Amino acid sequence: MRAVNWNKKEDDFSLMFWKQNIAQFWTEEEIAVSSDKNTWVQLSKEEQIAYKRVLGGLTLLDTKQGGEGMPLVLVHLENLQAKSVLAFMGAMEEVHAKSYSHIFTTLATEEEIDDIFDWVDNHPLLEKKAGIITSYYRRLLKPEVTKKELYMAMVASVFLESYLFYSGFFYPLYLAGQGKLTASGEIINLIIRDESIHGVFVGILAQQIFAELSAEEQQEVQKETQELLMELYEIEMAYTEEIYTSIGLVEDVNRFVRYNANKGLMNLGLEPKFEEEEINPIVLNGLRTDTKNHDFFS
Amino acid sequence: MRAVNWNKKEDDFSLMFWKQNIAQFWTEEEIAVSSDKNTWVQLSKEEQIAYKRVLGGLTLLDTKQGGEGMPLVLVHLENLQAKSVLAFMGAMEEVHAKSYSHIFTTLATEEEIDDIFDWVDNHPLLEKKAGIITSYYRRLLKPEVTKKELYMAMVASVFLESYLFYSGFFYPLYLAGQGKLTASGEIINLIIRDESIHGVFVGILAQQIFAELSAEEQQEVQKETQELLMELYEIEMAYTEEIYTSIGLVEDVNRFVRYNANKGLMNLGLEPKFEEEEINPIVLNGLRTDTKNHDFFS
Amino acid sequence: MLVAYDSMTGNVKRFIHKLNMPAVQIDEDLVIDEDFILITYTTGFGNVPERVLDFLERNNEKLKGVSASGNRNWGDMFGASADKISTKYEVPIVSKFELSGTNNDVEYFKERVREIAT
Amino acid sequence: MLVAYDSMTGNVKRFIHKLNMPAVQIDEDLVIDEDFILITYTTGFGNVPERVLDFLERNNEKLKGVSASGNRNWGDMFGASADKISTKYEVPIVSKFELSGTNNDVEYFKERVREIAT
Ligand SMILES: Cc1cc2c(cc1C)N(C[C@H](O)[C@H](O)[C@H](O)COP(=O)(O)O)c1[nH]c(=O)[nH]c(=O)c1N2
Ligand SMILES: Cc1cc2c(cc1C)N(C[C@H](O)[C@H](O)[C@H](O)COP(=O)(O)O)c1[nH]c(=O)[nH]c(=O)c1N2
Ligand SMILES: [Mn+2]
Ligand SMILES: [Mn+2]
Ligand SMILES: [Mn+2]
Ligand SMILES: [Mn+2]
Repeated sequence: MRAVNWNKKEDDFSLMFWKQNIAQFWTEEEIAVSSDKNTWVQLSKEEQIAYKRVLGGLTLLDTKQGGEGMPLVLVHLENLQAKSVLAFMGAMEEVHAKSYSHIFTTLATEEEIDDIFDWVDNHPLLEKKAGIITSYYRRLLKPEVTKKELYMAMVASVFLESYLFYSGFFYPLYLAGQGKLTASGEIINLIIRDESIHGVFVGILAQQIFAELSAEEQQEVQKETQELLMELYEIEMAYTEEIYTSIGLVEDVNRFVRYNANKGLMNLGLEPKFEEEEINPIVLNGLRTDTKNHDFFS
Repeated sequence: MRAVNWNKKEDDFSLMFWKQNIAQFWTEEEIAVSSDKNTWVQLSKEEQIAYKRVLGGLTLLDTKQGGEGMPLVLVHLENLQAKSVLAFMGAMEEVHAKSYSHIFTTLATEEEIDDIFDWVDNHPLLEKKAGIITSYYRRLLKPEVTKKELYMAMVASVFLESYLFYSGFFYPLYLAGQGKLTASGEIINLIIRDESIHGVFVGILAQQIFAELSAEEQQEVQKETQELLMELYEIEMAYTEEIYTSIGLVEDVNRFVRYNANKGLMNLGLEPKFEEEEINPIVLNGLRTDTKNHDFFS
Repeated sequence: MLVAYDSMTGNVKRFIHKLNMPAVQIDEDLVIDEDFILITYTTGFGNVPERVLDFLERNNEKLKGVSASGNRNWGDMFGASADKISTKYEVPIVSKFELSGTNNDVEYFKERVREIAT
Repeated sequence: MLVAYDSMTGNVKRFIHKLNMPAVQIDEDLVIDEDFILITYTTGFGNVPERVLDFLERNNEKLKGVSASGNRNWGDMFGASADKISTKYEVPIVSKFELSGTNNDVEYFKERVREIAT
């Protein structure tokens, strides 16, 4: 049986991504969020509910990625250096999920927090959204998977990392770009920094497997990738309708969803499918934070 | 579907172990090992071969724990906070495995390192040892596992964390306790610090599952746990015979193996099975290093 | 003589049952008003568990000695909860032992306490 | 005018093929002896890839401008490889664009270079 040997490179990418992972290492204790309550009490009730709901939804997605997505993909990889990178990325998904609880502790009481998590667990739309993604992961719970099954699981993972998070990321960035809940916004930006390199890395791995598929299987996964993209898009539009109608931001979020769907496609080496529009300028302001340049190695 | 909620504790232990994990976070770039070559050239040829062979064997075991052991156990856990801890422990297994390559780069040439890894891959004894452990993990590659299958996989994991590593850990500690290869010894001590809390944590989880088994299943896993312990012991004795005969340390290592087997049993809440002897005093000196008190949070 | 102790994963609890001495597990409210020996486990980086620290704030006038369970894997932090309590309250370290202790640990402890109780 | 570029995961390479301009991927040995525009990707924390840095040590006398591909997820580090090259060698930033660029990015680039080439 093979042991991992980092003195002979198995690919051209894993070492650079291993090092970047660790340079980006962070934990929620590094960002105090208590100063956010001064601006949190300035938000209307409808604004507060939307914010708690999107964080609950993000917590669910990170839970599934750390507890199902990364471990079931990595266990079937033969490249031991790439396997190592995914194990660390899976650990950081748990840091992300925990960091949302750090935000909640400040903004809501014990009973408010339980209610939000009850809502997440029983929401039919989140169940369907998460269930579609994890059905690609659960296929891998067997001793032997085909390259086609592994490819589609990586596509599912990139679509989560690069696309499905962003209907939720939109609102903390929108508020932070206006100077509201800026400490929480710093944590969201640290999360986004990680997910940006997660999606690139899994996209690289998917493209290597794609080249090993037969001509007929490439045609099959291409069609299935396009159907999955559009199936998830239909769900995101229903989700943004439910979350953002009360605060008048549905069209803004949908634009941001299509914008990130195009990035997720490009991570897989595929051409964009939605019309090119520029990022919302307030969201763009929320992505500027001094915390994002912190290197662990310094 | 459930999202992880750290504001309501799922057990009495996961939060403390989550925090301890992170406080113990380290990476190989923190310890330069180049000063070790001054004492490495003082070792005989038989001593150098033994050292390279035990490190290759340790690299194999950490590879399997990070790429199979932690991910397949954690995917079947329902406790989402405990799942989080195991994901991080699995990431640290990859840091461990990589750290052995950092040692090799200093002590051996490119061709020497390839030869050692060829030896590891094709060694029938390592294959059988690793194959016994991972056969408990591979049972979990299916959608539904029983509590008995999950318990035996945790037993296998504790036996690896607390017992099977130590026929390999013995020799770096023995040399470092004599002032030889002390920088490498620092890394081995950081690894041991992690494995000590890994074995405790998985042992706690196993004991919780044990209490949920029926009376008949408790009797079954008790017998199977004892047979596995002794089966692994037979293999360790053949392994220490092969590795340490040339340098006259077979009896010393076997004592150290039984000493740690007793600790692994106690981690599972079971009574020791080997006679109580005190630790080798030179190994004990090798376990004293100023690097082990480093807290990430400070 | 009374033994007060704390245990998180059961090792100290098992050591206690080998002693055949009067012993009581500590909680936040507990008040001992007679001489006692404390056995604690070691947590963190050679640290005293917080419940033991809180208990000692109220009960240190009757503390006559301390033992610690630990794991020699921790190097110089082995059983270091005993060192911190010993220097803080100027009481002797009775002994240090690993996990649930060996039979020699038990007999060494009982000999140490008979020595102290004079 | 010649375009020199580097690409790790193909985004800059795809941008290049939209330009319909003479273009060449850089390597360690490459020597350009005519005016060129550099397009680099952004790595690390707003950093220039090392191969681009090495290439510029030998070829900066003919460098007339730089564009960078990046991702606006990086905040103020978006396309910051261009800023570092621009200040290091006193050449203009032609443009910054995301991944493989939009059609507006292409036309903005071609307009910027026609502007520079005078
Ligand atoms: C998180 C954590 C941290 C430490 C430990 C364990 C754990 C889980 N233990 C070992 C511990 O003291 C030993 O297992 C005791 O036997 C625990 O006793 P109970 O089983 O709780 O009575 C430990 N032991 C030691 O000698 N020095 C130390 O610094 C530590 N640190
Ligand atoms: C490790 C790592 C680090 C960074 C990036 C990516 C990766 C993988 N990228 C994004 C990158 O520049 C973008 O995806 C480019 O399009 C890459 O171009 P090629 O596809 O290599 O031509 C990036 N982008 C940016 O604008 N600022 C940055 O600091 C970084 N840092
Ligand atoms: Mn995440
Ligand atoms: Mn991710
Ligand atoms: Mn390990
Ligand atoms: Mn371990």
